[PDB]
Amino acid sequence: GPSQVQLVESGGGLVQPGGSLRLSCAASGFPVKYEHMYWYRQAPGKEREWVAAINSAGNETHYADSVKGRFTISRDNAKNTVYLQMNSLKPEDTAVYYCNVKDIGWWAAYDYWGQGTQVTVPPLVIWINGDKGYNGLAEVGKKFEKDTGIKVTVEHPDKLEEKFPQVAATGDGPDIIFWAHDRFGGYAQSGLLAEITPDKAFQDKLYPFTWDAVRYNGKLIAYPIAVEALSLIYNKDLLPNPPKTWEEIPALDKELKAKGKSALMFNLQEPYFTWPLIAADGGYAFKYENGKYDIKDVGVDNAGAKAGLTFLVDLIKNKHMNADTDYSIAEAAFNKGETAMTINGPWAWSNIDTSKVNYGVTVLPTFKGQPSKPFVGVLSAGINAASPNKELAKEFLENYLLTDEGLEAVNKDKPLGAVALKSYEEELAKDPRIAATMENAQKGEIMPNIPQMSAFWYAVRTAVINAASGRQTVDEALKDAQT
Amino acid sequence: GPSQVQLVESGGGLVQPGGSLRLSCAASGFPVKYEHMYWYRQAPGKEREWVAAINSAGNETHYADSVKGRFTISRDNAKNTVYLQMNSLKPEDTAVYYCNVKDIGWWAAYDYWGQGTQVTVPPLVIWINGDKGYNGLAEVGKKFEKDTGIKVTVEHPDKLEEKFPQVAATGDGPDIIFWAHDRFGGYAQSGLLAEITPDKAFQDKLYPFTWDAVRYNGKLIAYPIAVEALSLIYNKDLLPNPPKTWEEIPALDKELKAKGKSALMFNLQEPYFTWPLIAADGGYAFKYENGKYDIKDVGVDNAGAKAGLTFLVDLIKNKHMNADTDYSIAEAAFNKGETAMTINGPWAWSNIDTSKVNYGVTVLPTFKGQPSKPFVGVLSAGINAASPNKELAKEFLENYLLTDEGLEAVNKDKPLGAVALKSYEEELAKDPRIAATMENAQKGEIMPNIPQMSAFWYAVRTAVINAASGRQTVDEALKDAQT
Ligand SMILES: OC[C@H]1O[C@H](O[C@H]2[C@H](O)[C@@H](O)[C@@H](O)O[C@@H]2CO)[C@H](O)[C@@H](O)[C@@H]1O
Ligand SMILES: OC[C@H]1O[C@H](O[C@H]2[C@H](O)[C@@H](O)[C@@H](O)O[C@@H]2CO)[C@H](O)[C@@H](O)[C@@H]1O
Ligand SMILES: [Mg+2]
Ligand SMILES: [Mg+2]
Repeated sequence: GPSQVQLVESGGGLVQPGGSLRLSCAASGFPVKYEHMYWYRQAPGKEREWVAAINSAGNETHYADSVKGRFTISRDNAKNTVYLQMNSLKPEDTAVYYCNVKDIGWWAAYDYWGQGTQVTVPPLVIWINGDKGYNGLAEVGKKFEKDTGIKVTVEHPDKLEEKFPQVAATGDGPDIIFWAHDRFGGYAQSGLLAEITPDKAFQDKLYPFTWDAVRYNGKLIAYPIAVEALSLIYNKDLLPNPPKTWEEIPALDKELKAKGKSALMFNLQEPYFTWPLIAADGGYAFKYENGKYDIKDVGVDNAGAKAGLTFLVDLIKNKHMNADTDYSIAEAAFNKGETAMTINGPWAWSNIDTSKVNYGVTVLPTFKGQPSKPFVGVLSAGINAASPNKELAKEFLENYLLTDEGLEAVNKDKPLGAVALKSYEEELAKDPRIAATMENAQKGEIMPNIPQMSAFWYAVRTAVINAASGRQTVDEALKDAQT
Repeated sequence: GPSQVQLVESGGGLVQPGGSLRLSCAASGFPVKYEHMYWYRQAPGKEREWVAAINSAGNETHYADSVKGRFTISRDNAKNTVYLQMNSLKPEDTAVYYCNVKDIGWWAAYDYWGQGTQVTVPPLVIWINGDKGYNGLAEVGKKFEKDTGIKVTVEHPDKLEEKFPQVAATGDGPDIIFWAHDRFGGYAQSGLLAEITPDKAFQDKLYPFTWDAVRYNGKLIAYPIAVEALSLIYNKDLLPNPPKTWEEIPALDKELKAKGKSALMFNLQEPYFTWPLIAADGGYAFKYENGKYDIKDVGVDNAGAKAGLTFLVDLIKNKHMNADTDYSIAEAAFNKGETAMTINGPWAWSNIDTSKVNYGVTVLPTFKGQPSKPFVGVLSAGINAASPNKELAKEFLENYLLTDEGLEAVNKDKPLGAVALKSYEEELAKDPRIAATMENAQKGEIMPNIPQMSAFWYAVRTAVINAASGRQTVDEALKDAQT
């Protein structure tokens, strides 16, 4: 008869780090009984590598060093099948796995290969916002991989705070998600977060109020990382002495535009940046009392909020600001020295350093004699409830990220603010920019983490963007936002 | 002694649709020998559901209807362990799986549960650009799920054509990636794409040149979906008769700005939109001859390219266009009736329909008497080489998407252009907007798919954005792009 030598691998698939998979290879068309059988693998961009071998009976068995102690080759001669039991799998093991036999066929001179079966071991996946130190965090991930053999990927999706609930809710998503604490209550209500289990010794390493920020329904639902608040950033050359009041800003802008510059530019598309002026004279989100936020008591349509917004809109009407300015426009204008001031958090300092602008960081201006009240975020890391990697995620967050070395590597990328880890926060307290962050933070308020926060931010955003644009008056906009 | 009843699940993890996983439950602290043992599961946002049960010896066995025929419960009384062999798994099976025993403990009156082990079966994942019909494609996915039981998710990441090579190269990524054919050559060079295996009967269903667009190194590396080319879109009310030449556009814009409008706005941030004017008088990417693209022969610094770019820059200098206009600015301006014309492809028609603008779609204007030459894209779908779901992806693309019903559902979301499927393209040929798409397409050129395309687009983008901005002259910009 003809040569119908055939090898058919099966059993490949998807598996998490630390998991197990059993491959099989069905052999036909030749006296398999008498042949040594081999497993190989090939990944894209790597050369093919031998993995294991087994003799005819099954009693002699050999392994590559890269899989020794983790894989076991076996065979069943009743079925002419050879098996590769793979344990303690790692991202590095991703590959097409092939079966192979040697020196058979006509004249005993030919080797045969199966078509291959795919094995895919995804990395530990982290999502963090694009304005944070994701390259420094990937360096933390490289150390984790060095120690554990498990690859870590950091991604920064656009709109990640809305994408996580939709894909975690399709049973998928990253293993670890970073965001300010305000969104996490909604994720926990939906059951998309694992409860985290730091012991008491580990809890003592971080400031208690940050733990409070990531407490929901009496449960710790994420690891607090760092405390963020907006600050007034200014060009010490353009403006040696920055103004103390929002009321000074128009005349400063006139003096500056006479010289081809402007006073102030910051992001007007996200209400996080316009909130400190809205809250300053009385605006608030949800009134907190008797240990609960009262969700029927929303302070977005009172006279203080309207006074702050009307002031902002007036700045726009007088062409001191432009309704279309967003994060990138304001950053580019400040770091090129075109505007004397901007409003931002610690993550922005990095880029200013590269800009060579001699800048200072200081207290937000007052409005009607009241401090601006920025909403204070606690950058936090939750473990996806659907993650098949929760123990690895815990090890990463506790023993790699939340260390002096881990936070330093992130902070050297984009500054974190007042880090929750006491030991490193003492080291960083000496920074005048962090001192001004903490001053603005204490004049503000911690964001709530209740599930209504999302809707709240959606309303204020609308109301700001409409009022700045003219589509609605300030009273109309805030009334629509109260609903 | 005390009650130390304990149930410990293990064995959960990540597994692809169609795959298998074996759970185990170690029982201690009670005479397991004599107890019925049960498996349950709970997903977030769903109530807990019973799954299976087994009697004391192991000979009597029962299953929920939702898992009947796919799961097998077993037990080993030497180890006081009960097992759940799960086969033909599906996204719907994602859950925390629990072991349970009933009516034991003191007074035989208590039930005990293990802590649970997570099982995660990800959907089939599709990536497609945000300007395409991803909601219509998700409807195709809903039909697929109805028929197969396998959930489909469509995501539209920002910058997906750059993200796919980085994460497919970390051994991860979506199962199916949509993009114009020009990027796929680079993906295939890197070995990130599966070879696809449509039979001849299926190949005959699509126009041969689209197959040619997704051929690399003699291999079919993706499924062609639809043929895209830019067209001139105009407001029939503002401009009953649109201009035939780029040279007419300044005087039209003066007539229009006297009335508070403008002639033309389109995306100036992506060279795809400025290319047809640059190529028109002679600009080209790579010269093709003797069956190969000559990568040492780049036509980006010749006099035709410079004449097209200088014309564009002149439009900007005379304040007929603004260097900062991108996709969203131009779309909003056209669909609000603020500008008489824009330049775009079939995906944009949907939004104009909602805008109630009475628009027409027609031939791009001529430059120095030559047709504008748009680069013609073939929207294509590749299968990730690392996907553990390649057979499902094939079934989806061939038997769901590439049908009259599948393309119709996508096309009703955002029009596809001239679809590669002959049967549906005959139905759609009657459309005057598709006729003008095909006219502009035949006056243009098919994009190459060689791996250098990426670098090519990176250079032209730079050169356009610099020249429009003033940072560089046109000659300087094109010279930098030739390198
Ligand atoms: O603008 C509403 C928005 O504000 C906050 O987001 C901040 C974030 O906390 C900072 O870390 C920084 O990344 O900028 C964001 C604003 O662009 C809330 O945390 C977020 O939930 C809310 O949507
Ligand atoms: O701008 C360079 C860019 O152009 C093409 O991308 C098009 C795409 O083909 C269309 O389908 C539509 O989505 O718009 C894109 C331009 O924004 C190339 O296909 C792409 O490789 C290239 O980077
Ligand atoms: Mg996923
Ligand atoms: Mg993934």
